[PDB]
Amino acid sequence: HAEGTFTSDFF
Repeated sequence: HAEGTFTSDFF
């Protein structure tokens, strides 16, 4: 979602 979720998951 909005690329923000992916960032959170990756970290």
